[PDB]
Amino acid sequence: VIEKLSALTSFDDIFFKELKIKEYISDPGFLNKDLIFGKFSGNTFLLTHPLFPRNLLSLLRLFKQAIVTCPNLPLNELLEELFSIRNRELLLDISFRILQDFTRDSIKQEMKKLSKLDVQNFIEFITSGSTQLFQLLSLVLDSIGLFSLEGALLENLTLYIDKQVEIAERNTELWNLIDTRALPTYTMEYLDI
Amino acid sequence: HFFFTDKYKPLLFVDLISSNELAIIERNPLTFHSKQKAFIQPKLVF
Amino acid sequence: VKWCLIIHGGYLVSIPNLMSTLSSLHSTLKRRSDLLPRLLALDARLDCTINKFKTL
Amino acid sequence: DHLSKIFLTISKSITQNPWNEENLLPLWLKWLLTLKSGELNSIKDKHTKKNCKHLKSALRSSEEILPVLLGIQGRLEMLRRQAKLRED
Amino acid sequence: VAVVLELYGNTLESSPVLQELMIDLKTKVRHEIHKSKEAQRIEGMLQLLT
Amino acid sequence: ISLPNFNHFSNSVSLAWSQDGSLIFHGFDDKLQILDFDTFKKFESLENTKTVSEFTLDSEIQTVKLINDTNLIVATRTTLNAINLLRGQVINSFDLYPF
Repeated sequence: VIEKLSALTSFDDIFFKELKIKEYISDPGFLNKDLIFGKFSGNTFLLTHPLFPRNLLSLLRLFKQAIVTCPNLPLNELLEELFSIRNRELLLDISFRILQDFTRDSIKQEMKKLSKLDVQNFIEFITSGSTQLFQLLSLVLDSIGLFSLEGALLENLTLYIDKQVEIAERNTELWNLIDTRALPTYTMEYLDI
Repeated sequence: HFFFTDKYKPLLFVDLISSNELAIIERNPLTFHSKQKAFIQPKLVF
Repeated sequence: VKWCLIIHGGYLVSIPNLMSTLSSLHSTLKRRSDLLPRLLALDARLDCTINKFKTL
Repeated sequence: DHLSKIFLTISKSITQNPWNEENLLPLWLKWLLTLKSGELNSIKDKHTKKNCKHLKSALRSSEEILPVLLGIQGRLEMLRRQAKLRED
Repeated sequence: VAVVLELYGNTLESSPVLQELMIDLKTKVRHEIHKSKEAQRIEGMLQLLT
Repeated sequence: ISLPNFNHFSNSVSLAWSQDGSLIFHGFDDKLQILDFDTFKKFESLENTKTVSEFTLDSEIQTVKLINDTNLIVATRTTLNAINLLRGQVINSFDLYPF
């Protein structure tokens, strides 16, 4: 297989044939039982290797394959791809990614290093147009701290999160609402014929 | 043809008060006026 | 207990051991936060039934 | 079964727009699930229950969203108090 | 209390002296919706200083 | 205490302990972690000879057992491997998938 990968789904047969023609638990067990060299040579097959087993290279189709199924990604490029305001649901995907990958203190210090202008841009963009998203907002707030945050933007964030927590309490109440002698002394009744 | 109603199991006096109106004078012996204390033989429901 | 974190909050950032000096407040606010969804569910069931016997 | 048709429409609507700010459609859900819940539970067993578990998953997700909203609410109230301290 | 409620729905609508106790319950079950809801809010602005 | 908060959850975890009590191996799903004992952070080595604290592996780790401070046998959901600790080079591996 090494000679194949040097001269260039299923076990290793289909992937090797695909590589030679272009030149996944079972696939992982067949091509992981040298790996760094194979990855460097290869860099579809990239997608399979990402799903199975150069973080800066992963930083530099395969975009979503990396932000969903890449083993090693650094938080600086991760928040760069997150704070890119393209919004192809990348906000939710990379928020889920950072919460899956790293620690709250790490995100705190990373967004301490991160600039304030894109912080204000992301706050305005979230307030304009999700537990991961609001955990990211709480992370943004306790990373920027106590001093530098605009009053008008604070009023906007107050309005946003207040109306949202009203509607969220409403939604929880309705959700669990979905989760939920003899005859008198004298009456008048008629019979059939 | 005929019919017999089983919706009135206790009854003291049935008659015709008026041109068509009936009187079914029923009873309720235990649940209202007597209320004499009965023995507690508990039925295991589970 | 809000105003303690409001006015001396810079000193509370400046202290190195926040959870160590304030394990008890974290404990009680976490315990209340833990109770919150279950009592919210209860309150939903309560509201459903009380509107049921208001309307009938 | 007019009310069951209404329930189908409003259940699909709350699955489509989970974060809508309007109140009369949640109030209609409140009235239906308050008065005639067991009747609907005897009415239909497969399609309304599939839509019901889907909307239950969505509203449970919103229940997961809730506490951090409470947290940032406490943070913005603290920031408002600190701002009044700064002005005074 | 939820189990007793799901058991005794209509005896509750037949009896009035328990109705005044539930309206007494609704005004006191709202302080964890106020004070313990504020307990989570302070828990949010306590992590800000961390 | 080492307290992160991961939004994803998987029962594919384990931990091993070096016999002299300095480092902790942690088997996460698709991830091997190395923890210091004094500060509960990653193994920050000042020499930087690619013995990093975050190793990538193929599948869900099921066990991590060090036979000594020299050899570390890590068996995943699909593959078993045997690495060294002084040098960060792999030595042995076996397919645990067909069984």
